[PDB]
Amino acid sequence: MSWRHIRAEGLDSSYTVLFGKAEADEIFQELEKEVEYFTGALARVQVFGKWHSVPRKQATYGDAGLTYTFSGLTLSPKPWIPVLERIRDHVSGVTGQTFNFVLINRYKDGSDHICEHRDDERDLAPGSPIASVSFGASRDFVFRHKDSRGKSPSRRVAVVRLPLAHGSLLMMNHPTNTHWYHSLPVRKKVLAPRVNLTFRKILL
DNA sequence: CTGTCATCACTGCG
DNA sequence: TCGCAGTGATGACA
Repeated sequence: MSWRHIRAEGLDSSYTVLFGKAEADEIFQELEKEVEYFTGALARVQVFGKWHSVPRKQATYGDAGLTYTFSGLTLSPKPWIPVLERIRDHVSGVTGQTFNFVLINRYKDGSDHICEHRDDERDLAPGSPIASVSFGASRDFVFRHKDSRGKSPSRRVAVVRLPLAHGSLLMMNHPTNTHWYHSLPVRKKVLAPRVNLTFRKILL
């Protein structure tokens, strides 16, 4: 296997194609059958005083007895299902990193997206990495430095762009989520779904 | 309880 | 098609 080291000021991530095509295809099929996504209130978000649907489907799974915060609410993730344990075990076996929680984001096509944000959701263990595993359609991913955002940014730190491919792993290491925001921009020419899994080590 | 800070995705452009 | 500029109610935190 080959790893691409992604490096910039305050940015430390690693990228590899972790699952081969055949295995990644099988995993994607099973995820599409089995993952149960949020409906109702959890699929709505208020932004600048206006209510919208979250522009992607979401779900959480994790170890028994864990709780987390999802927009002002204390929730329990769903118990692990085998396909998720399979993915987690391969990531852990390869990297030596351990996780007890996963957030799943499903992008139905290129019109589903996520805006600039940090995973400084800190139900997280201090300094622990997040493993971002992708299945389905390739989608463009963008890292932007915290001081390079908006109309008149204080600094002009170069944007880091890469596509996240089917079966890929992007390890995001501290302090990436302190100094950088990431996003998945709208790509209208993408017609196929993508499932992204971000494995995390959350506090007990 | 109070005040500062970060936050999320859309519309309406260009 | 892409992406910038402008839009605030709400929770975390000390």
